[PDB]
Amino acid sequence: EVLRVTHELQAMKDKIKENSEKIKVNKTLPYLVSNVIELLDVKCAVIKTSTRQTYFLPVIGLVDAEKLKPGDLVGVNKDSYLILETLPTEYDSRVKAMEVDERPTEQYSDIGGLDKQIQELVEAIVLPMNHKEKFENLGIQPPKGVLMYGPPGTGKTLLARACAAQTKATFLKLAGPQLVQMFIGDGAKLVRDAFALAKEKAPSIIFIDELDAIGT
Amino acid sequence: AXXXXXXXXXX
Amino acid sequence: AHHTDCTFIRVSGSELVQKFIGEGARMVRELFVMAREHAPSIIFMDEIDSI
Amino acid sequence: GSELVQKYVGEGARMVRELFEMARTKKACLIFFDEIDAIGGARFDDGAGGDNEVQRTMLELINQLDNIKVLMATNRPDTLDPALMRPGRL
Amino acid sequence: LKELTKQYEKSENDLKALQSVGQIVGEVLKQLTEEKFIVKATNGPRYVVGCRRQLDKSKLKPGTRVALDMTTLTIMRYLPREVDPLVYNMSHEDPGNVSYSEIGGLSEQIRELREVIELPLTNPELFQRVGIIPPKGCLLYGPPGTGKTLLARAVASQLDCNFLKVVSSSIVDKYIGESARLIREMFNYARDHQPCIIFMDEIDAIGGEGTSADREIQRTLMELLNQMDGFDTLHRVKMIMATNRPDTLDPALLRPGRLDRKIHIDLPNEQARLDILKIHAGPITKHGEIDYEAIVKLSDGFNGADLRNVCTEAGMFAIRADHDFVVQEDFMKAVRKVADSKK
Amino acid sequence: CTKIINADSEDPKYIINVKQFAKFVVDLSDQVAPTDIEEGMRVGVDRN
Amino acid sequence: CGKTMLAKAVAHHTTAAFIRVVGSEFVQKYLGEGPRMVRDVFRLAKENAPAIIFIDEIDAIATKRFDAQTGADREVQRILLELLNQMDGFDQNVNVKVIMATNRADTLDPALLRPGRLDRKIEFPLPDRRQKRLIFSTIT
Ligand SMILES: Nc1ncnc2c1ncn2[C@@H]1O[C@H](COP(=O)(O)OP(=O)(O)OP(=O)(O)O)[C@@H](O)[C@H]1O
Ligand SMILES: Nc1ncnc2c1ncn2[C@@H]1O[C@H](COP(=O)(O)OP(=O)(O)O)[C@@H](O)[C@H]1O
Ligand SMILES: Nc1ncnc2c1ncn2[C@@H]1O[C@H](COP(=O)(O)OP(=O)(O)O)[C@@H](O)[C@H]1O
Ligand SMILES: [Mg+2]
Ligand SMILES: [Mg+2]
Repeated sequence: EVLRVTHELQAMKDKIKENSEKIKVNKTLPYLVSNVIELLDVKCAVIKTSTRQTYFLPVIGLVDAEKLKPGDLVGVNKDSYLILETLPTEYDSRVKAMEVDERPTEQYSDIGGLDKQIQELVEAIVLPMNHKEKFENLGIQPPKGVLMYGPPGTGKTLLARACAAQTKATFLKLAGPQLVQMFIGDGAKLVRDAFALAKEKAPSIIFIDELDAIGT
Repeated sequence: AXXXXXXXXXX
Repeated sequence: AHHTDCTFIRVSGSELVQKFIGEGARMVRELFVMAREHAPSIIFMDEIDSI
Repeated sequence: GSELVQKYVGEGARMVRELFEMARTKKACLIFFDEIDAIGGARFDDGAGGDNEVQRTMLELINQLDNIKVLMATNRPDTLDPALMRPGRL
Repeated sequence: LKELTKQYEKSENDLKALQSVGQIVGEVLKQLTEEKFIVKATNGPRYVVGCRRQLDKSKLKPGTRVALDMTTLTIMRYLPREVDPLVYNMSHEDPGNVSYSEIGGLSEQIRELREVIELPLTNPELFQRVGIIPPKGCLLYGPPGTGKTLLARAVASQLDCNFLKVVSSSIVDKYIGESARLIREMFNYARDHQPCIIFMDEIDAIGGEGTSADREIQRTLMELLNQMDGFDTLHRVKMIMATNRPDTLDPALLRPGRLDRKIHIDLPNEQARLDILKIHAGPITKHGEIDYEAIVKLSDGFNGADLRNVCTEAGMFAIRADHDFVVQEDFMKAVRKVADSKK
Repeated sequence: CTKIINADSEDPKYIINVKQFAKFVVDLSDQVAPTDIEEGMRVGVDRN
Repeated sequence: CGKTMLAKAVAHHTTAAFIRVVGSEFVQKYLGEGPRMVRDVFRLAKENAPAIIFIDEIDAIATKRFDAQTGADREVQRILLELLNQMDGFDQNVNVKVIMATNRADTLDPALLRPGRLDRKIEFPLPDRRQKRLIFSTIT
């Protein structure tokens, strides 16, 4: 009977191989990189192609539905618009480039006169990030953000580095002006990724200067 | 004061 | 307009005042072109205080 | 000044980068933005229109500015963005 | 063989999947007959299409999304309305869950605002039983920072009804007719999402003369007034327009069905300072006893918004000192910090 | 070329931007060398 | 005093195509969007005729034309004139009645009160000791 089970496995191996070969010759290339917009339930998703056309997919395709999530950038067939393969993000290369590790060392000895401003951000950053254990017991939620408003020439980008440098952290500076790209759905991707690139790394600060560029 | 405004069209 | 035997065009009030700049000038350009290829013509602009 | 304001969105900024990029490649490059008022108007929310297209071309120039020396001429300086006249760019 | 089977069966579905084609997602916009519609692709021409036999003729009403076949151009199935945070309207701004109890010292005022706002939305029978149209609108006037918004925010949290917050002063933009338009989009937005407490912030700006711009304020009031007692639809949404200056507000705005109830919310009630601190103090760990009474007189005329800071600012004092608040000595200076530094 | 997936370091599967057309995950024709197409450099593709 | 109510009614009681438009709805920004709204209202009513167009709170866009000296009073005047030109102008419309309601009645431009555009200037005076009785008997 051991031989009989082996025969069933041998047959299965050929059919698994044959199905794999048909999928292999139907994977092919190139893939239209689309952006899953949502997932209606009633195994079918609404792909919004990069060509600026939406295409509901009756079957999500050669992927596991549970893996696909609203926002995933999958590779789909240019004609059928069936999701072929999930495309890895890796936070592109630009996104990781905005992780400058050369904070110019704007040591608080280098920023002057803005002390109460200096100590205040150390209360809402640095302190909240560094000594979070006490922050957790107190119940005092540390405000995740701080907007830097004031007449130009006050040095907002400067104390920002000060909290950036003399407080460690990663400091993914994402100045708003850069987040204006004529390529549809790029800065937004740069945004979600930036926080995505942000989650990967250890305690850091996502700094966006000139927020008017997208703050309009 | 109250300012009426024209507009262009980025193609 | 009831006795004219001449194409009687009617531009009245704010019909030449278009939001996009350089479009108001265009319409009047095409209005005096449709009034020449169809001449003799009479452009009747009512409420000229508007424009 | 004229070429930096293109019909298609973004092509103004794409030109600003492709000019400054063409400078860093050269050694001892001078850029002379005559009549900065064309693409250096004081910012204001007018997103309901193509004007912000020009403004985002300046913000792509403000980022760019702040061996490359830059000159600018403006018979009417008062119409320039306060940001672009600060002593960190000009 | 068992492991091979479950993967192989999934693979077989994938082989069918490679065969399946895409449907051009689109929206219907008219129904010429029982077999013809005018569907528009999301970024596409408007094709005249029919509906698959196994479809509900009805369910496809104007606005009903469909995913027509890519060659036949015949609709093959309805779809839910697209949901994206593309909304420009605060409406999604959840109030967040705030119990009435959390606002402190406004028992009477909170009780009143419950009446006009809560009642028409929850038990309409009472109003229709007596035969009076449900009251709509509450005007909450009081010193700034007293917490007019919170009470208006808790009312949304209890009813679980969408809340739209408009900073009224912002709506009055310089270009002509923008100011009326923002108000118009607000009420027009409400028709789509019901029921929503339209909380207008300081309303003195729009309600309460010879210049072009001196009549734009006049026009915007007329747009606000019309959208309330206005032909279109009377609606079931409620407005909580709160001001800081009630003398300024125009008479028409204070009427039975056009914004009634002048609920006054003065600086935190004498006893409230306790309750407010009670509701805002306890959260932060603080084993040490509290002489709250002195803090009360240490904090006279306090805006209440200041009181929220009092405890929080004390927490920063504690964030330095050590990690546990064990002394009222903290609130004293915290009271000062939330006074001289809050001036 | 906006990215280099480098699927196995032997089948790179480059992603290319056609400017206005779309973003595609393409693979090299045999003529080009895998090492000649560095990330970000302008790359010529075939219409098909 | 009940002006709009008679209009809300005529709508429930009309076989035409009621088209309500409040006065401030024409004051749209982007010069050439306000005046065009007038030219779209009378075009919509002309196609779906006969119709009633009810411009409530007409005091916003029809105040006596005092010579404009800024680009704002000029665009409020471009609206009134576009209003005047479609009501009684070279393009006479068939079966398009216009109902207008205002709370002032004297600030209105003399051209928009000239027997031909707004023919019947009905007045709604404060209820006397009699209309108050009828008013009470219907609300209660
Ligand atoms: N407190 C300070 N001490 C020393 N230099 C300062 C201080 N504040 C600003 N500066 C200097 O002002 C210049 C402007 O830099 P920075 O970008 O920080 O200014 P800013 O006010 O943030 O500009 P903007 O607000 O327009 O973005 C720099 O040379 C910076 O070092
Ligand atoms: N009397 C109060 N009771 C409770 N919280 C208050 C009070 N006054 C201010 N607050 C706090 O301040 C905020 C609400 O203030 P807000 O409603 O905006 O004031 P106003 O509308 O009077 O200017 C919330 O964070 C709330 O916790
Ligand atoms: N004669 C009336 N009969 C019934 N209700 C009336 C009467 N007069 C006034 N009302 C009440 O007042 C409203 C009248 O609207 P009104 O203020 O005159 O509108 P507008 O100022 O826009 O012309 C009605 O909705 C109704 O509630
Ligand atoms: Mg800066
Ligand atoms: Mg009315």
